[PDB]
Amino acid sequence: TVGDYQTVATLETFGFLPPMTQDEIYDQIAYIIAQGWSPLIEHVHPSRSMATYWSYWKLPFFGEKDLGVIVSELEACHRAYPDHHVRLVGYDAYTQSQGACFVVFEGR
Amino acid sequence: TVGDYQTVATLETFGFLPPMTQDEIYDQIAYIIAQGWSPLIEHVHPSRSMATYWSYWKLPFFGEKDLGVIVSELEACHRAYPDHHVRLVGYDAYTQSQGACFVVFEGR
Amino acid sequence: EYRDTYWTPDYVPLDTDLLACFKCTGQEGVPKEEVAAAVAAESSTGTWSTVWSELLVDLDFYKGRCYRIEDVPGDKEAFYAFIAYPLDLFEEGSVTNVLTSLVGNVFGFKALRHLRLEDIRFPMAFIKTCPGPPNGICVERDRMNKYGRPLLGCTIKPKLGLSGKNYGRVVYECLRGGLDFTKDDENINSQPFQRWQNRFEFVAEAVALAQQETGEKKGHYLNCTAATPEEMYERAEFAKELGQPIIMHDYITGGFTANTGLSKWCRKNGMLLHIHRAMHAVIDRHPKHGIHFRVLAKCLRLSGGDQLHTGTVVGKLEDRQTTLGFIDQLRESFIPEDRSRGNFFDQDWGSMPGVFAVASGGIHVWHMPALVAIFGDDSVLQFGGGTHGHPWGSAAGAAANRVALEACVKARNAGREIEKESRDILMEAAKHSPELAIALETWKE
Amino acid sequence: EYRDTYWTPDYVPLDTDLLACFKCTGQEGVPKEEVAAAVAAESSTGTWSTVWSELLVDLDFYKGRCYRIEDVPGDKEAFYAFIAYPLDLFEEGSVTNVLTSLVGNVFGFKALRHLRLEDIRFPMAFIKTCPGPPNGICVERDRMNKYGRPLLGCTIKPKLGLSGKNYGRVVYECLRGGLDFTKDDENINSQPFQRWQNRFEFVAEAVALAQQETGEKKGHYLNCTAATPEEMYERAEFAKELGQPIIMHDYITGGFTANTGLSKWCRKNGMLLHIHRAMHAVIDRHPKHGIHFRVLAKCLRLSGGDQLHTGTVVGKLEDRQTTLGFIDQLRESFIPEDRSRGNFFDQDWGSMPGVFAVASGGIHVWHMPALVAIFGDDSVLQFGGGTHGHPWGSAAGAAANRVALEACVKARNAGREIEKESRDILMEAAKHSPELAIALETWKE
Amino acid sequence: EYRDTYWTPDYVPLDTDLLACFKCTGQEGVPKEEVAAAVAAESSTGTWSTVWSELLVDLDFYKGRCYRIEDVPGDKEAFYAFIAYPLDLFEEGSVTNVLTSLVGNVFGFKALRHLRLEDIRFPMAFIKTCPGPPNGICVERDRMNKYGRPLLGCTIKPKLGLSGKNYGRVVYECLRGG
Amino acid sequence: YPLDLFEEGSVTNVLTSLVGNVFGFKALRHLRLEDIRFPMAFIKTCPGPPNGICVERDRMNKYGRPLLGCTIKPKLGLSGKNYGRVVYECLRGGLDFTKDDENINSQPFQRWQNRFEFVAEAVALAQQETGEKKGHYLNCTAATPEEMYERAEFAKELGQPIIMHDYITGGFTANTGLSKWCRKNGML
Amino acid sequence: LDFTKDDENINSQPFQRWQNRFEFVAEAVALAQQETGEKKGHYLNCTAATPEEMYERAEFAKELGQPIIMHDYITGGFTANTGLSKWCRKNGML
Ligand SMILES: O=C(O)[C@@](O)(COP(=O)(O)O)[C@H](O)[C@H](O)COP(=O)(O)O
Ligand SMILES: O=C(O)[C@@](O)(COP(=O)(O)O)[C@H](O)[C@H](O)COP(=O)(O)O
Ligand SMILES: [Mg+2]
Ligand SMILES: [Mg+2]
Repeated sequence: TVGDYQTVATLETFGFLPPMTQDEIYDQIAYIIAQGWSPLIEHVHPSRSMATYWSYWKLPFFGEKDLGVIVSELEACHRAYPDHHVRLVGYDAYTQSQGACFVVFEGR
Repeated sequence: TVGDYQTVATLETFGFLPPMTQDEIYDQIAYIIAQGWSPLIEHVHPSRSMATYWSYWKLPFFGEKDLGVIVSELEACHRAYPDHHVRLVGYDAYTQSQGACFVVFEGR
Repeated sequence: EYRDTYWTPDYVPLDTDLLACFKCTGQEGVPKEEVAAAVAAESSTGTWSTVWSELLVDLDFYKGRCYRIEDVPGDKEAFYAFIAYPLDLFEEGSVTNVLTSLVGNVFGFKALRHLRLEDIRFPMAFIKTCPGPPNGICVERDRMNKYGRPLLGCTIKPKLGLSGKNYGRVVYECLRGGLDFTKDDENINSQPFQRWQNRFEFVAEAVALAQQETGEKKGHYLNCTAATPEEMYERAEFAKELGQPIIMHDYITGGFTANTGLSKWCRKNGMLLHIHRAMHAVIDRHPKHGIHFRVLAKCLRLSGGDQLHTGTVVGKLEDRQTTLGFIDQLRESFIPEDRSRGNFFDQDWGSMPGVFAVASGGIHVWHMPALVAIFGDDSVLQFGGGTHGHPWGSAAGAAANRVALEACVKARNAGREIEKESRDILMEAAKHSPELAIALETWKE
Repeated sequence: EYRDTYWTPDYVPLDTDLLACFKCTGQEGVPKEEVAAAVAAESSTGTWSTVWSELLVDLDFYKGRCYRIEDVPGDKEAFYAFIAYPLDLFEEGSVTNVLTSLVGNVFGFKALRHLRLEDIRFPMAFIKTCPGPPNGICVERDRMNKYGRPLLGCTIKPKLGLSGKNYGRVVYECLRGGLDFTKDDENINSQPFQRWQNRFEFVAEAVALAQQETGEKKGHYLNCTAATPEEMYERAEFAKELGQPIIMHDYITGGFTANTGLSKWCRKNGMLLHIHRAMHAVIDRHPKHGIHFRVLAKCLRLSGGDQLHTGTVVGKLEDRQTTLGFIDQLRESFIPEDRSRGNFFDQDWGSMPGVFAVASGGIHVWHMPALVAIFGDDSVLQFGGGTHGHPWGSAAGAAANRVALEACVKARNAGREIEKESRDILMEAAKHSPELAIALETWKE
Repeated sequence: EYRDTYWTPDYVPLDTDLLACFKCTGQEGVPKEEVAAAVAAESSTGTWSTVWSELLVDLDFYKGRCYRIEDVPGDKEAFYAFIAYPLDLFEEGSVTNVLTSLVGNVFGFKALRHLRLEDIRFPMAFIKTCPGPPNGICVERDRMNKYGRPLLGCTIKPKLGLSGKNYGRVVYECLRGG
Repeated sequence: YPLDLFEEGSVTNVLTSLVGNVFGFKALRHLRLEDIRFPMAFIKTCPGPPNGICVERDRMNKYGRPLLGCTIKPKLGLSGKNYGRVVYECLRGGLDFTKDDENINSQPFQRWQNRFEFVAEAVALAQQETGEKKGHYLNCTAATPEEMYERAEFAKELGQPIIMHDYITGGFTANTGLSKWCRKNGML
Repeated sequence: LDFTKDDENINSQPFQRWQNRFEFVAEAVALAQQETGEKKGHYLNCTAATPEEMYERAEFAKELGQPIIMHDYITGGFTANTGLSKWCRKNGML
């Protein structure tokens, strides 16, 4: 029906766009590393999705300059938790903030 | 001695100038009447000089257009009270204020 | 969206409307009706866009309309746009809201190269919701017992440096010599070299010791401008506890929100309020941009304050007709419409008290007959160096102005021409005062 | 009295001084050293007169001095006057005092035809006394959980007319469709057609019912500008009791005194503060008179507020170098000196948090790649009719901007040129959203 | 002291005045202009006496004046007296003051056998100082969500006797039923 | 009527019950409440006069004769200072009370903090010249009860002995709240 | 002399409570200020066990019209010393 817009539940960033291709994850990870940030993986049960602290996996990749490891550490968190959201974060140590924060896997 | 200025006790208006001549009282009274104000005479003991209400004499000259009566009603208040200040006032009925207020006789 | 839905030439403003005058000139080529219509729109509803929501409302009721176009005399590309606003657009007794609505946005709008708010007609329904002066002219003269003549003031100098005790030393000398007010300068707040509880307490002694020696009531406007409103009320309540009659505030830099909160604190506590118009020349000075000071005087009379700086006297701010125009509006209760004094509207204030007109900045003894002929009796005259600049000190300096003022009054009453016989109203006064006789030799002539 | 006692070409400013830049041109014939010296004097001690009292003080210590004269490039009669002020002249943590001193009087002084305050260097000793932003950029993103992208807003229209319940009806539709903020217009205070306790309560329901349906945190800046400071705090405390995260205030019309009292109320109560720069074009717009908006942005970062309007986007306020100049100063912690962006001084803020740069006024869907390339991520984008003006409503309108924003980000990260490939960053996004696919047809192109 | 200093047939009330209507009939024989003038006086300045103090004031400004006399239809000895009052006589946002001034004293005055306050015109300058309804019609319907129909109520009975718990018993039954 | 029908120390309740409704009832053409007998069990719950006759004569020291008063005129027009001018003249000539007229509340031409303060000087300057205690009933009728108490507390702080109120137009609820404020503060 | 001192030990001992010492000193100071014609003082010890108690003694001493007080900053702590030091600026005490 047009035009009847239905409110949809989203995560936050990149939520209105379709799920990312493997090649898109490559370029977002490469951008995160090229800014000098630290990657960090999280996950929750989709019901606890509004908790203030998700769950780590396993420790932030401090000083990692290779994106071929993070694309394999993302299938590990997903296979270990096939009903969890899998978030990707980019830690900024000088500002104490996050330069990136987008869900990669949505939770089967 | 110059220049050693001594603080002097004054009344308020026209206090820094010498005492007025009879001819000066004429012109101030004529100005008071020509504005449409009501003349009013007061007096106090020079010690009670900072009271908020002096003492009338006798009733305000409502609608008096003759200044030859007020110059004779000023010697009466003075002769009756030869140790009092004798003030001259000009009542404004539309503003509820005073358009004039100066001591005429200083108190023998 | 092309307007001329805001150009109503047939409309007759209600008695509850809020009128406004704008001196405007827009882009080259566009007709005047369109460009004044854009001023009507951008200061009220700022529309029409195309939304579903703008049809949930009767927007022909809240729209502001421009009912008259007139031509500026002496200029061709400019015009006068008179615009009417419904009384519902504004909050009651809020002057912060009436300016935020009017001048909040239209000045940035792109089609106008020049726009100046010249005047505003407030309706009697709006005036009665505002606090107004805490006391007024006639109540101040009652509380201080000063009748028949203008009041006199001085501003203590040096502005920067004096301790709390030397300050009170100089305050004591000007008061004991003939003046009845002294002023804190606008800068004096609570600097490291002179905290405010030390200045407030030593002034309270200089005022109370000169009031008893002269036998007249005296005062000093203590500056209660602060960084927070909790701090401002604290200084106000210190000053009232010390038994002081009057304080001071800066309304343009401290804001109308603070000025109105202070103005209504003064009515419950019976204090007087003196207002300083700091940073006025940033807005008001240039003849084609910003607001006229007239409009900021009306908003001040509506918000509060019993005295307001009008200045500026070297030898005066200069035309005189423009100044006498908004002195009327600060003092009178009904002001007709006169274009020479730049009153575009008939303004009725009903029973709201007036505000003292303070003249300031660089007066000397030969300026008295021109400042008594121009300003009248409901004025304050405040010199900075006129008192202090006398060869014999600050008490002999005040004693020379108080003699020259009372000689100019008593010559105005007796029918003489003060602004025309000024030299014999003064040289015949110096025959009976050696303090003025030497002041006339310095500031010659 | 002839000055050049304020023209010190050999002086080297301390690290505790407060520097200032003035773009000036004086009367014809007088040399530049004299006329800049007059600006040095009239903004500090305003002297020398000849008084007995001005010798009770060491006035060579409190004097303001002009240490550099430079020529404006592209103009001949104008010049740049750099003037240094001792730290003792000002009150600590008071921005109302720093402007009252500087721009309080010099603008009326007669020898200058044109004078513009361009910049001010604040010293680190002064910065640490001021409150600053109640939260800042990095704390706001923490409390709201919004990372990696700019925030989005809308201003509810019609400004004039909607009841408390229809207002919340339109607030609910824009929030539930993709935005995360809505705005009270500057006019909305407490008008007869919509009192503030009725607007505050029905918005609190539209915000709380859209936060739960989307699963994201949402807000609405409620306007707590009032006529008194007692009234302003009352609205702030109503809004906090309703559980709301953010409010709004007008600092130029409500004054810095009120703005600083509100800014420190927000720190003890954990609220966010959004600032609207109403009546800025009255002062800031004309290129030779008044203050630059840069200086009023520094004073705002010092007084408080976490977001500040910078506008104005049709298609932008326009040069871009001047705008990017004081966006640096609102956000960065150390800003070098660059004349192209009009920074005359090296300004260090130490550890004081930044302020969000709000772009506003007339954005539409084709402006996203130019407003993401220019402003970056620590920006808010606020349309008035960009959301509401969509053929299918206010929720389908918000859903089209949120899709076009997240398509421009994810193309900036991946190394593409957003402001240069804008049409394929958008047409390839409309292939996966019929809400944007129809928005691109309307606001063509 | 004979009045007809309060009978101004030529006056045109301002938009800030507070008008009033009185249905009156006075003693037998006295003309209507005098007796309506007495109502004008006794509800404002109640004068003139003869005092020194009553000349310290411009009393032609605070006086209330009667600008129109009209005849009651269906009665002969009665008339309608329309009287105008300056806005300065009243306190702002005070309705206790507007009645204390108007009906405070004139009803006891002896020359009138019958006097009835029928109407009052309040000016917009006075209305804006008063608080008014705390909510109103359109805000009550919003807060309660009741649209398109009149509301319904009941008054609990017996008025005298029920405990706090039996009261709530009967309140619960009327509400749960419609 | 049984004593249980009424609230204790409430006169607003005793009239609301009695004359609240019967006057509209249709079968009666004429009805007039002539008298009421109150029982001693009800009288003792009410506040009563804050002072009374014998306590007022004590506090003012006036014995053996009736008291004398005057009502200041013109009612409409006088400033706060001219008011006190006329108050001072009647007191200094032989009376012991003056009265605010019922209309005088806080009109534009004479606010109440200006009338209250200049009367306080006319009363205090005539009390010392005659050597007798003098007073002026200041009208503390207002539009709100918060405003009424504010005027009462201004008048007590100025050292004044007596005030005034309009009970039929201001209501028994306000009149009883003021009447019990006068007992804790010792005012008439 | 122009000052006298409370010893550091004098707080509020059983043999001499502090409201009794504060009040009789206020008379010895006020009766010597008038006889000599010079301003005189006595540092009253407002060191206590709690900060609520310290402020109470400070406000008693100011109400008695006294110009100066005393405190022990090493044993009473800098937290208490700074709270007292800023109470003295709003109240004009030494
Ligand atoms: O420029 C002058 O003429 C004065 O210094 C007076 O000089 P004299 O002392 O020689 O008379 C003015 O008073 C000040 O400029 C400003 O006035 P104020 O400081 O009073 O506000
Ligand atoms: O002029 C325009 O283009 C708009 O009306 C949008 O039109 P559409 O609705 O047709 O897109 C602008 O949004 C407003 O002028 C100001 O913006 P805002 O009201 O958002 O502050
Ligand atoms: Mg001059
Ligand atoms: Mg655009």
